[PDB]
Amino acid sequence: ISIVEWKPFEIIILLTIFANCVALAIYIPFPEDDSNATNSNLERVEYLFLIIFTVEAFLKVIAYGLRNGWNLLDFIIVVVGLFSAILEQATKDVKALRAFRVLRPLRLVSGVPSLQVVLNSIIKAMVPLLHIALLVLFVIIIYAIIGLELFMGKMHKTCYNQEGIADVPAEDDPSPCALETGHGRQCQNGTVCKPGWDGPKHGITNFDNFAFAMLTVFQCITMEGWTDVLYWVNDAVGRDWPWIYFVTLIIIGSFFVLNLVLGVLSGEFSKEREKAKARGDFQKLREKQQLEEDLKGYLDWITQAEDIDPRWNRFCRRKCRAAVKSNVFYWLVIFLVFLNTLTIASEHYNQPNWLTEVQDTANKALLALFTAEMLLKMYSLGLQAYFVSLFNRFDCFVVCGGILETILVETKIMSPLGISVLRCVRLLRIFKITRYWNSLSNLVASLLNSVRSIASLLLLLFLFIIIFSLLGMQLFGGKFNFDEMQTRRSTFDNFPQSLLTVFQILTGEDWNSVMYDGIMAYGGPSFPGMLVCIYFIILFICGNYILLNVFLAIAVDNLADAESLTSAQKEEEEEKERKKLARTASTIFTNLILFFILLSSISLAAEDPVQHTSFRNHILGNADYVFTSIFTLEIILKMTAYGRNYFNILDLLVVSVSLISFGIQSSAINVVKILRVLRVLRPLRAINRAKGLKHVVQCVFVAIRTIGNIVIVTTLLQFMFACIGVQLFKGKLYTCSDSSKQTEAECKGNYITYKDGEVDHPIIQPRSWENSKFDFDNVLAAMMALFTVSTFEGWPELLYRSIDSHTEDKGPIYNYRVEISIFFIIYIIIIAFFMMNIFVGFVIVTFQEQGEQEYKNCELDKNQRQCVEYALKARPLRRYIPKNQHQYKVWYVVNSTYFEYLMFVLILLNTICLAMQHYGQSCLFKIAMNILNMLFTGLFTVEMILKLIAFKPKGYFSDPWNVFDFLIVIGSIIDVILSETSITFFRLFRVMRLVKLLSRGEGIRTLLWTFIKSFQALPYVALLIVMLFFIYAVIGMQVFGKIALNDTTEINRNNNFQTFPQAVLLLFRCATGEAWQDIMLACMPGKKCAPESETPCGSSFAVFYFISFYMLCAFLIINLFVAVIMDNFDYLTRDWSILGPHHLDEFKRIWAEYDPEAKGRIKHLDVVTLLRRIQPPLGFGKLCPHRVACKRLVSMNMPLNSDGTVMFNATLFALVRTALRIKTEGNLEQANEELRAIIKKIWKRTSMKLL
Ligand SMILES: CC(C)CCC[C@@H](C)[C@H]1CC[C@H]2[C@@H]3CC=C4C[C@@H](O)CC[C@]4(C)[C@H]3CC[C@]12C
Ligand SMILES: CC(C)CCC[C@@H](C)[C@H]1CC[C@H]2[C@@H]3CC=C4C[C@@H](O)CC[C@]4(C)[C@H]3CC[C@]12C
Ligand SMILES: *[C@@H]1O[C@H](CO)[C@@H](O)[C@H](O)[C@H]1NC(C)=O
Ligand SMILES: [Ca+2]
Repeated sequence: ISIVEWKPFEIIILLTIFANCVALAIYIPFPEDDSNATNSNLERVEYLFLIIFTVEAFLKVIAYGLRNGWNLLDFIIVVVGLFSAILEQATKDVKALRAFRVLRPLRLVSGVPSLQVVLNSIIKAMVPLLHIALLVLFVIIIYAIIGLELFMGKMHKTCYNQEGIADVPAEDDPSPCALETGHGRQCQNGTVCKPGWDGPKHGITNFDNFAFAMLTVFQCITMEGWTDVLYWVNDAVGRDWPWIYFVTLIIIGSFFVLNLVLGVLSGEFSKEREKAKARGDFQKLREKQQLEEDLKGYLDWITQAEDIDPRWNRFCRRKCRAAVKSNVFYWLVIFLVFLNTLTIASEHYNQPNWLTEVQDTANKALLALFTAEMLLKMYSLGLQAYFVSLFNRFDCFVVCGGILETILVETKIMSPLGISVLRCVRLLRIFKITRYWNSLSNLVASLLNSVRSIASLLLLLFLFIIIFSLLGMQLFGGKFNFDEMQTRRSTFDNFPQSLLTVFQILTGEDWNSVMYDGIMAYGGPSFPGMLVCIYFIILFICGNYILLNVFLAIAVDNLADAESLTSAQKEEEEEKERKKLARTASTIFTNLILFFILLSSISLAAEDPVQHTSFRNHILGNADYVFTSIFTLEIILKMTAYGRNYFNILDLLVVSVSLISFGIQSSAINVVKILRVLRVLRPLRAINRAKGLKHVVQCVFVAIRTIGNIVIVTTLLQFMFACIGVQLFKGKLYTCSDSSKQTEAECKGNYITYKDGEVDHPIIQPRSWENSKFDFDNVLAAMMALFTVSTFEGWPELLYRSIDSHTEDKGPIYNYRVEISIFFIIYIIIIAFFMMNIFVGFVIVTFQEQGEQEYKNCELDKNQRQCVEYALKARPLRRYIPKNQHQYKVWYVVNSTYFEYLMFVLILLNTICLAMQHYGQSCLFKIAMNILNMLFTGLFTVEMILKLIAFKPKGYFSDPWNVFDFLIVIGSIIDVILSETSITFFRLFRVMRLVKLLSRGEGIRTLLWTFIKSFQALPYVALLIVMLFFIYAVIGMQVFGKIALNDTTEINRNNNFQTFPQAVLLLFRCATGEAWQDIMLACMPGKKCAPESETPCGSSFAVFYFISFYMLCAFLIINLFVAVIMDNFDYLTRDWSILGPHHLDEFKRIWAEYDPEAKGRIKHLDVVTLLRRIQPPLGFGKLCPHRVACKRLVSMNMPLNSDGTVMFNATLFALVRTALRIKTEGNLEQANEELRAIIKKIWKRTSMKLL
């Protein structure tokens, strides 16, 4: 029967699996056992769909004898299917076994070759990202433990409305409180508050066990809701030290973790590109452009040659080609394109009559001219040369749709279809002549040439989303139905809704709000109930990983291809054209300031925001008189030395700010109020008087010059999508407070609202016709709504508000249109993913081609320079072999090999014992673990005082690791000493022993040490983000921070501008992108400000501030990331198979034990074991040392030394030159003169090394 396994069976089975997938798509879940007829038919169909697979699996086993992989997966799903069918038929378990129906499409996808190839590539790229998966696992442990020690159950009190126990009556957001003698949020006015409260968010988010605090740390690492946890641990424990946790976790675990991932991925992509460029795949596209380029001019030359004549086109063709390409024709077609985009853009909601008439009349008035232009350009270049151009076909489709829309104009449907927008791609005609437009054509060229691979990757990602949506609706289908009044729309009811929810979780936005619903639906916080968070965690991790692997591989590969194609094709432009002649022609003062200016900056930072009269703003009110005169005196001393450069103008302006703001008088409500803000230019004075700062600033400005093209393209697409969305949601996003009214006229007066859906507590509210927070009435409003969508903040609300829109000036209808989610999906895919990852890839490839473009073409490729420099900087190390007999014994006991395993397990059980402190622990449990902790302290002390007598009291302090362990130990015994009696601080050191255990491992140490040395190598890139934070903190503090701390808005006791640290925290929260739009709304003008300050408070500057800050912060962080990545790029792409510094390090570590001191004196017989202990890659394998290896080692000319006086550098260089780059005899002087040409100075230290 192994003859029907041919094509028909394969395609038949693929069709069966596809039909099974669609059957699962339809299935739809119902709350609590309900079902319609479709579910009563699909359960019948999924018996034939099981018999087919059973028949398939029955023949293969007795035909092929299960170990093929995907065959095994098919077998598991089949056997689970039969077991499920038997159980369902015999029981009248359903949840358990209908889940394998999502494993079924996996077996589907493992039938297509070029999807299996893509998955293999993804899995091969996943392998290097395992150390940076271990370090992310050993941070959510070290910080979970710390959270266990600090916030164990401290967040269980809440206001209770003293007058009876009742049930937590305190606003519609129960928040922790304190006992006054405590340090949290007092309920103040009455309302005494007592323990016995589930938790801040139903008990799912709290530091109680090692499970609820190994999820709270994960949420604060994915940055989606870390401020909400910070506030909950803030107003429950105090506001003094809860930030050193929640900011040191995100500047160590969410940026220095997202940095390594990007670096490794970029390195792997570059390495793969270099490995794939050798086959010559770039040549085919390289030869494709010229073959296409040299066709149009060949054809039109042939075309116009026929027109010159040897039937009466003596006035047609002459004014056909020389009139559509006659300059003015173009430059006026551009004018008409601008007219069309103005016509379509100049529309809003509730337009005037004249605008509606004119923008409707001009449509066809321009369409007729452009349709004529079609033909006028058609018979000029003919049909072949017209249709060959890809961009010509774009305008072809645009005009076709324009003359086509007068059929569906009868019943709107597409409305005035947003096709008139898409014509502004012909406004890039003006862009045509702009700098590097012949890379934008190359951009789309590459993105369309690699379209097959792009589509395969996108299809694999889409299949992943589909599978995790089917499983999502199987798990949480019809279970998000609680008695709570609201009807949360992030459910898993249908397939479109499940897809939208999965897409929302995949982009991170509110991924922790669906997780809480999933946990509360499957029981609650418990052992079996709180296990469904695994679904969301795996979804997030895998989705983000695949998003990176798709949208960054596409960007990096295609953009590097385009850049290389440009730099290799426009290069020959000169060598071909310019040869037109070839045929024919043939510090004290600087300190004295850098101190004063920065101290003035910190003086202007620590002011009093909210108060206009105080002592801090009087000490710092009259502080600036020493500064202002000495700052002005610098100009006076320097002015007469000359008679003007650039930064001196900035100096003049920053000093004239004080020179004028001292006086002004008169109108003391303005002008002083802008020069008060204009004092944020004092720090910028230091940019000129400090070298290196100019270097980094100029680098950033040249980066602006490089990425202006991408920025302009992104903003043009923003304008385009805003224009399409205007004709789609123009005024349809209105709603009333009462859902029973759907008209502004009807939505008036009062109506009854019931508290918490209780019919016995009616409260009168007014009726208000309120527009959405982010509407689409005009182009400008859509430009902000789409920006907020692209920031992945608040976009689900916009999606589920626009879904309910049906008609203009009418109320919403539940799920009126679900196909409108495609607009947001396409916008997120194209702008929020493609055009941002293309930005990042452009920066990465630009920084990678710069630098190493130094062209160190003194031969000596990029391994031997490092090998030679390491050979030069080398010496035998120190071993410290102890004397005095018994000291050698103690050192041997310490320096044993299997005692290290004992020392590692004594830490492994220490962390496990420490990480069991739950809440409400049995009294005996605490003391039982306390004595165990004391025993661990005793045993570790024993180890330290055993190492002291072994390594001598000197070497115990040399290695930082032993010093670090000593510091940890001595801070552990005195904790036991104070246990007889601050305390919270001293319980913490054991996590440092844990992080040492983390540090164990060669790969972890190499990666981390290299990245830290790279970060230290560039300290002038962090003093750009620091400057930005300083300037915007001061600006926002002076402008927007005077408002009252109203707990009902997004400005409260924790989020405000009323102090510099709090302003910095607010800017940090906006930088991480938590609620920046909400803070911008809260900074809108008309908010009542503090009564202590003498509703006019607020400003309209909020939009500019909170948009410019976000964009600039993103740019600066990306610049820092790319700088630190490209400083270590040499390590990132190394091909460890070839010789590397690690081999030399291990060679040195083996060699050092044979020399009591550094010296350089060796023995002659140690070579016998040296040739055996060298690694087979570095040296020789398992061959006998007394062989050709020794023969060639002695054959070469060693330096003229004694039997054993050869130095370490000489033999190391001999080994490295025999391993790689072998040369014939007589080339020793060639190496001698080469090492003095490009290599660094030897300082005449190779006198003996010459021979
Ligand atoms: C999605 C891929 C990994 C395949 C599906 C595997 C998962 C989703 C399936 C396979 C085994 C299933 C479990 C098996 C048994 C039961 C016991 C029942 O009283 C509650 C559901 C529960 C606990 C199932 C939940 C879903 C489950 C964990
Ligand atoms: C996401 C896929 C790929 C891998 C992870 C499998 C997930 C879906 C599985 C693994 C463990 C499973 C849980 C194990 C135990 C229980 C308790 C039971 O009373 C209800 C089902 C529930 C809550 C299961 C739900 C499904 C579950 C969370
Ligand atoms: C300010 O707070 C008071 C008391 O909590 C509240 O009544 C009022 O509505 C708040 N105003 C704003 C604008 O938040
Ligand atoms: Ca968010």
